[PDB]
Amino acid sequence: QGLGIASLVMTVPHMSPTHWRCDLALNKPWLLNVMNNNRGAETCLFYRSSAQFWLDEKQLVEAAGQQPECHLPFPMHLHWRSEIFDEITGNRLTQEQEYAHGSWDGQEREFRGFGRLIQRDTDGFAQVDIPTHP
Amino acid sequence: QRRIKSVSVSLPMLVGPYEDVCAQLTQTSSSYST
Repeated sequence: QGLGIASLVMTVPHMSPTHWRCDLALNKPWLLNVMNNNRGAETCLFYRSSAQFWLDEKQLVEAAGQQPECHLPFPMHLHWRSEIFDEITGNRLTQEQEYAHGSWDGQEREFRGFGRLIQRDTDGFAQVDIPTHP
Repeated sequence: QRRIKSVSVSLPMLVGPYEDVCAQLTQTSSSYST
């Protein structure tokens, strides 16, 4: 799945078809995914696999015909998106991030960051009077 | 000089578990009058 949490995978070499899987795990567990205060602050928090980001990168790399040297031999799994919703007014704030050239120490065997980081953001509005200009 | 001793074949393929692919090869003729 590249999901950073596994699925069951099997072959039954009896018939010509043989393979089967179960996606037992829908999300990686143990990630603090909602923050709230009873005053009226609340959040939806979102998280994504480095292997998935790299698949997007590799897709673009080969669209450029470039050579893959994004050396990062591990699917770390990382923050992707968050929404903050105002419990009172029902407006909200959208913020999202992306990153490229995940990086690794081939001698010390350790993480070395990303080559590039990107952020985007808008509110969402209870309001068309506000056109966002993201 | 060169003469054929033996031959074998290999097929990059996918096969059913118990699928016995069926095919055959034959020689029509050969040089050097063998």
